[PDB]
Amino acid sequence: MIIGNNLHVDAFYDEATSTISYLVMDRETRQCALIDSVLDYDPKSGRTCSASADRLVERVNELNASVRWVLETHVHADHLSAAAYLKEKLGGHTAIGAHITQVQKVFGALFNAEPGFARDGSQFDVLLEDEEGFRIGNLQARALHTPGHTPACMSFMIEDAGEIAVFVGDTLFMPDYGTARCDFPGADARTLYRSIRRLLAFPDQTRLFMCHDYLPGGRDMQYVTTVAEQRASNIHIHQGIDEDSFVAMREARDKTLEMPVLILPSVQVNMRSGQLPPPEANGVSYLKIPLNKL
Amino acid sequence: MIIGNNLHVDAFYDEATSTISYLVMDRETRQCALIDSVLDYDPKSGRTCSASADRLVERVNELNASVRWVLETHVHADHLSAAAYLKEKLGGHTAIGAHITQVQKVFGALFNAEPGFARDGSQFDVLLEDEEGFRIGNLQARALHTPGHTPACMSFMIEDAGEIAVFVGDTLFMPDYGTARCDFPGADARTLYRSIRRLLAFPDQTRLFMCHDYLPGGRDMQYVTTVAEQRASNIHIHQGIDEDSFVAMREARDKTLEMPVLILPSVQVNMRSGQLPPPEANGVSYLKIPLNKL
Ligand SMILES: [Fe+3]
Ligand SMILES: [Fe+3]
Repeated sequence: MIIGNNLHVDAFYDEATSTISYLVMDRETRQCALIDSVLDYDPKSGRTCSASADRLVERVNELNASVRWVLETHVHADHLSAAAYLKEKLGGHTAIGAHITQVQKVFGALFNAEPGFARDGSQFDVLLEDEEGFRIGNLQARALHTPGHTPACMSFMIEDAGEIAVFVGDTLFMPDYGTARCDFPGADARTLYRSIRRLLAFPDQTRLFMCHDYLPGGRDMQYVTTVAEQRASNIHIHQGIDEDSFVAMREARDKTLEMPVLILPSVQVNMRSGQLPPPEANGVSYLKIPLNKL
Repeated sequence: MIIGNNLHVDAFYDEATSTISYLVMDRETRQCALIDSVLDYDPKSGRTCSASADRLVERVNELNASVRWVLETHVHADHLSAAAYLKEKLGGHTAIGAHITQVQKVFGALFNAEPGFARDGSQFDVLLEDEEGFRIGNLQARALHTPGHTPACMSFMIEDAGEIAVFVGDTLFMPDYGTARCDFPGADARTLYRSIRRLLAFPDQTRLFMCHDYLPGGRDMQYVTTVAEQRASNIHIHQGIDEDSFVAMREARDKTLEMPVLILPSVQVNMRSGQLPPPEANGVSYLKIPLNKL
């Protein structure tokens, strides 16, 4: 897609985790950003693979690009982040919400992390705050704090000409599927409602890019929608739904949800900015799986 | 099912792992043994459950029976053993093959076991040897060393009158499915062939009890067959199959197999006689998952 004049957006879909990754480039400077990259991982054998990550490396080189930002909307609990691998091969700066510290505090205790594990977000280059601006070449971008799914959820808006594109993360899905879950630690259905209403306050022709697409059909994969479409036909939080009705709906639905397959391996890796836990005496890195907790 | 006159056998099926558990009771003395019990485990949330195990508990009380043995044919790599739970609930003695020490040495290193983990099979009450006899009430049983799937695989032979019943474990499946795999560390296809031939040297009327039934197509669960049926129609190792021809078949097939879903959490638990890893300082037990080492 090309929004406005110089906003270039490439979408990448991982069927295994239903995760949509993004390559966002300024066409004027050929300088780009990578959002929510997927690190392939098999829970059975405990083996990683940069198969999907290399799809981004090829796309960058094909466009003669230059990575400036490696972004993450939130601490993913459904897949492993490939932010560290991409920074090691394409360079740039990693960035995540400032409230990563709250997440690191909780799961730092759940996994009984080694004393060397930082709870200040030292693993991430830049800690973004609400309404904070940052530059992708000539493209003016802003980081928006939109909690609900997690306490540290951020949304990235990028402007070119008069048109706006917002990368919302795990807040809104396609209008036919609804919204994200709020059964994770720190999550809140009432907070999510407010973050979305604030998101839908944007101009109605604002393009919204999704983090997941579970395909309610039937239909193929879709990643882009508009504010006007969401306000009119979202099955969970369209314009007719007030705060109280959403919360009762959202909370009742979360109780009927199963845990993500890779939630325990994902968080302990994504809280380290995509770094594997440090090797033990035998030089082997291990993922700690808490028993009968969570 | 009743073999001979005083041999009572109850089969139990776990849909998730296709595992077949057994309750073997002596009718006269009303004493019994439990073979390959399953401890329900959810890898997504790290939650254990004794729903299947309690089905064994209430079945014993229904028969007003007494548990003397809690057996395991080998260290399972597809499910968690519920031997410890059943021993704390029903009593008795746990027993396993003497070559448990070999698999505790290898996986004791793979999972980097904490200082205190015994690699001599000390966690098990009795270490069984080849052709060693033991008693379930008045029933004379005998343990046979039948490796190939694992270096410590045992088959349990029990006599009544008259007729012979053998619990082969993971060696022979139903004749329409063939044999077990030999890609697991310590396994060998040629030696498995030899173990099976020993088993098929028994009288043709001898009943064989399987450890798994993966349902080729859809024909309901089947756990019992005969030596004559296996010798005549086993798709992998019937009478007309030479040793060299089997090894080439078996080793080629194992290269086309994925790891079991629960292979990493099961082994590190089953090598502790069904006991979970000792809690850390925060009072939480953790399963170590080795990364890129399998
Ligand atoms: Fe998420
Ligand atoms: Fe097995």
